Amino acid sequence: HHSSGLVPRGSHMGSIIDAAAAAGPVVLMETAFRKAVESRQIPGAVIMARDASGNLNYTRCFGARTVRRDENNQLPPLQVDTPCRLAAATKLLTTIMVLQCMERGLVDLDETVDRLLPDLSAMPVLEGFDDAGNARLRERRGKITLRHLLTHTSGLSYVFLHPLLREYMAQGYLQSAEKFGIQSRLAPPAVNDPGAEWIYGTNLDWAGKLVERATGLDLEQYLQENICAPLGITDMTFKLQQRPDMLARRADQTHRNSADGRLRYDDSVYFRADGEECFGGQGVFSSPGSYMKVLHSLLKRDGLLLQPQTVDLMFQPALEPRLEEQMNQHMDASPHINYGGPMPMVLRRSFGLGGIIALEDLDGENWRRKGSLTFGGGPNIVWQIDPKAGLCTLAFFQLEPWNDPVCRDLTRTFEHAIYAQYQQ
Ligand SMILES: C[C@H]1C=C2C=C[C@H](C)[C@H](CC[C@@H](O)C[C@@H](O)CC(=O)O)[C@H]2[C@@H](O)C1
Repeated sequence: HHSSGLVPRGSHMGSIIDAAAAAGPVVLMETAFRKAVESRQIPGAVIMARDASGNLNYTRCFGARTVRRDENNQLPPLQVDTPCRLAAATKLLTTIMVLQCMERGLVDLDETVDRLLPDLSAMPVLEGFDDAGNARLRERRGKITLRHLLTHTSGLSYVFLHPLLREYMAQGYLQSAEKFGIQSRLAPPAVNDPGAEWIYGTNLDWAGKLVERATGLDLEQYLQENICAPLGITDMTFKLQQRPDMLARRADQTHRNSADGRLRYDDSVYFRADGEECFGGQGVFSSPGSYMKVLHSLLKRDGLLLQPQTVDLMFQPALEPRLEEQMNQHMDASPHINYGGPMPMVLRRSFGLGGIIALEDLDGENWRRKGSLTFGGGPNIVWQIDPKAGLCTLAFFQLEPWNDPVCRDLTRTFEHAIYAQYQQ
């Protein structure tokens, strides 16, 4: 029988295997993250999941915030409070700032942009190039509204994505615009008329300008007063170079080389120069912890950033049938871009305000539900908010390029496990 004064534990091999039950989905998933760091497939990752009740408050950090060894020859850890490059995960923040302007009566979503953005309204549409080889520009048909900007239906694209714009740069129309190695996000012409199609573009850079002009504040100040302050965030900024405490702790960017699949240090412009102006499309540096505070507040509908009914607006399908059909066609045919990250390659989607909306359950009752909102950022950052499931999640890496198979697979494994164990 048992030893006097001591707790009755397992006393031989058979009864020690029994005393602890088998490994659940979350434990197994954590092992997969640890192995991916151990085998040098990723530098590191932070994964986080929350529900509204507080019963789910899960944060795990794996690996390093860089591939460069520090002053003690160690690889410093990626932490929940490590300042990271958000890239397009900034777009959700800028969307929130716009909606706050709407709430305070500074703007109307269906108002034309001409009043606050006459510089955008004046820009032509690039229709193509004649056989002579010169640019064929024309006047826009219809007006861009704020809701066009928030839903990426304005006609704006990104130079690095659209062939017409790539040829536009090639012909030498966009050389004088850039500063400190970062491209002038505002110079290129539009490639369609507003309302014509869903096109991923510089819409939130323009929406950020609109906020600055409507409020009389620069985006950094507006961010601090209206997103950071009410959530107690002190770690979220457009102006990393002016925050020496964040600078000393920041993640380095890592890039996976096409050839040998090896990880290398990525010495890119965004970490050694702020520029002068805040870009609402891609400019924010923040910790995963601070970002989760935003997601969680939206999930809770706690009124700290926006009124519950304004938040509900973000999750409503914004596109009419023709646009919804065209967006789905484009996304299904573009797995090389993969806007939806871990989501199935073929899925019925729409766009809300702030991200892609799933119009059907991803896998019945096993994973994300209809009505869930999602987007991401370049360095394999993925966020989602799932009101019907009562969960929000984020997977933060600092690894380019976007849509890295190892990161996507780990992200899927993380979400699947959390849903399997904790979705209510
Ligand atoms: C929401 C997702 C949509 C995207 C659409 C097209 C691209 C692949 C995005 C990532 C581009 C990024 O990894 C590289 C670019 O920033 C390079 C450049 O701007 O010169 C991606 C990310 O923004 C995340």
